[PDB]
Amino acid sequence: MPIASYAQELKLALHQYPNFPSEGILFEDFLPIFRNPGLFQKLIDAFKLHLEEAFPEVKIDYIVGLESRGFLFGPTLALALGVGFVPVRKAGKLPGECFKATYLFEIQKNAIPAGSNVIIVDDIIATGGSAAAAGELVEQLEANLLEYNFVMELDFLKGRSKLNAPVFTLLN
Amino acid sequence: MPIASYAQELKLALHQYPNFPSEGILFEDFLPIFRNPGLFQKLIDAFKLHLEEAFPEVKIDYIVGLESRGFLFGPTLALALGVGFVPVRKAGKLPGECFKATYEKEYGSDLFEIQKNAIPAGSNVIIVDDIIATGGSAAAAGELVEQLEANLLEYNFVMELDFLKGRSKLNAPVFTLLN
Ligand SMILES: O=P(O)(O)OC[C@@H]1N[C@@H](COP(=O)(O)O)[C@@H](O)[C@H]1O
Ligand SMILES: O=P(O)(O)OC[C@@H]1N[C@@H](COP(=O)(O)O)[C@@H](O)[C@H]1O
Ligand SMILES: Nc1ncnc2[nH]cnc12
Repeated sequence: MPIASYAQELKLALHQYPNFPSEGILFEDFLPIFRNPGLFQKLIDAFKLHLEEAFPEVKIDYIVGLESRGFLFGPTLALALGVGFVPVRKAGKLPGECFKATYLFEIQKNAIPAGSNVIIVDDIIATGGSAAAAGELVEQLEANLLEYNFVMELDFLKGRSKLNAPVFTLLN
Repeated sequence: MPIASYAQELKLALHQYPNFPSEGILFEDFLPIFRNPGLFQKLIDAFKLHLEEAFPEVKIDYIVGLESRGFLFGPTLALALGVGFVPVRKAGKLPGECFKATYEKEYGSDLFEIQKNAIPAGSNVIIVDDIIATGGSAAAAGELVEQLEANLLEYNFVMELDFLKGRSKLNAPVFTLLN
């Protein structure tokens, strides 16, 4: 499968950092994928192929990416798909009238029309709180949340239980 | 020229927000470019064309993008060029051994970082960010590229606040797409 082979090669590119940011935490650094345009293209194509597989006759209108590491691939995935990108940002970073969701995250009220089909993207799901907030913001837009797309998922934290929409994680 | 037509259309897409984040500050919101894949592609192509024009027989090895709004287009520009992307992040966000460069905001001397292993010495680099204001953040990124022993070919900005004279803090040449 094209997705599995790319998922394996991207897994190998990850760099493990014991005890960062603090004692006990194992940091999965996906940044090495972005320094190699071959690997980066594979990550984008992997997500693209999955969305083509999951949603063959459903038009995606936007990728919604979470600040800050979702910004590293979300916009690029959006452009690969030929769709818009919209950020979900931390509190007080977006100008103009915003909707708010507590975790505080925000989205711009004018960014996405009602009835738009949306995919939320982020590097990793841990507790799920940030992703859940993004979902609340998509809901306040009256937009449709087709799926959450993550690069990594910390299964032991049970982040997906806080979420309503279906979840895809590329590297399990 | 293609650059200019795209620059005009991207200028029109910007949304002005008076008195954000505080009184007196005029916020230039470039986020409307990213909601429209046509506009987004034009921004990427504009930068691509400019780098092809400025550096026709010089291989760019990396785009270095500043956190957080440089992340919105830097990686995508990197992939369009067929080159690596490396982030410059705020203090304590990058794992592993990092180089450090100081910058000041208003009531604070905060800190940027880059990963020591990210870029080899002698790599040719373009630093990218949404906007240059005081120039402090861009200057810090330059100090990090220098600690890498990498070559800073150019700074590339979407917008520039000319009245702040941010350019004067920088050593390498500067390109701003929307003047
Ligand atoms: O799943 P939760 O809400 O616990 O965390 C989500 C992650 N938090 C970010 C990293 O944490 P931060 O650097 O913002 O403190 C990741 O990029 C993901 O968005
Ligand atoms: O030119 P300076 O150093 O004054 O500012 C650079 C800008 N500051 C960021 C926004 O500032 P922040 O939202 O972190 O307060 C922009 O994306 C640019 O990087
Ligand atoms: N006027 C401004 N608009 C957008 N971003 C900024 N960063 C610093 N000053 C800014």
